[PDB]
Amino acid sequence: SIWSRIVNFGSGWGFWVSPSLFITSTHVIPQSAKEFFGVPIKQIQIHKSGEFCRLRFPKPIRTDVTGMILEEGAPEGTVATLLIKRPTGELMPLAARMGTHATMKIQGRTVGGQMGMLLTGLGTTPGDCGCPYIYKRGNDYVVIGVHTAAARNTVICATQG
Amino acid sequence: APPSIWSRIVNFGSGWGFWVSPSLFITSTHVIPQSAKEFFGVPIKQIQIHKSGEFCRLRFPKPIRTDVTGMILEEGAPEGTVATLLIKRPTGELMPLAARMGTHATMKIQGRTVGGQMGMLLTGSNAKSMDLGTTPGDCGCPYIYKRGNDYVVIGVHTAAARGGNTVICATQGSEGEATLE
Repeated sequence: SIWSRIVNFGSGWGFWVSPSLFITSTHVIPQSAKEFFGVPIKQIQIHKSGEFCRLRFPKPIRTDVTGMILEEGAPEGTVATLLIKRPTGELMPLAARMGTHATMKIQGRTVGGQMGMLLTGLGTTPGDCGCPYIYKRGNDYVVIGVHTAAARNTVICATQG
Repeated sequence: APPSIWSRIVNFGSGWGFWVSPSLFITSTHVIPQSAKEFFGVPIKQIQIHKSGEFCRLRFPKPIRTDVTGMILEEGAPEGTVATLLIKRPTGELMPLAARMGTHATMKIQGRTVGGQMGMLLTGSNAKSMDLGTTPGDCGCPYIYKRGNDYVVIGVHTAAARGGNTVICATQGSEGEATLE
């Protein structure tokens, strides 16, 4: 049911944080779309902070979901989960130890986010960007960013500005 | 894992099992339909039923699933190997759960002697707190890893701790009540 918040989007995926708030990685946005989820793009408040993209819709879209806590990365050392969906239908949760917060240049673009190391040492692939990183803090799920890059165990979670 | 692996996992009794080859099916002993007269259309007395504790292997006298190629079956994996537990749920989900395979040992579970290999799920900090682990109904799903170009199946899901990441993979040759055929 957390999985139902992860939806194919452009060349990756994105995640419904609340009925009106959808997050994704900026580089996967389909650049020739006129609307997202049936809403003309110019009616959506689309904020890009490097590779972290927030789409705020003018009316609720996913009214079946509750609003989830969204934070800017996690404490260093947190074992988060990257919730990968694949176009075969698989739901592949991967633990990742979160590390340093930084602003980097990746393929010439500025990317604010947090590094992680997958605990598989079973990894990420083209098509996976925009999938969410989450962790559990007490009784609360916390979403901390979106998948943006990985070494060909290092992954990069883009985080809000 | 490729779809040709997933299609080998089918419901069986109160859990699941896995077609290793067209004639060879593995599952967890405790999920098997009790008092069944046939499996997959074959009378029980015509099947070679091997049990090693909670690992159960059914060998059929002719090919059943002629669409599958034969896969290497080994008795667990080396300690430290990262495998995938391929979970299917009755709600339709396909959930590959990464697991680091640990020590081979023999457990006593619900009064039964259950040999196998302990594993640690690598899906989150605490798989159970996050609903990213295993649950009743998941037994018999396979643990599989890739060694070079070859997939290797190492056993079947049999048990897991009520919290945290520990899972138990029952293996061929493991300790427990045994039958040769």
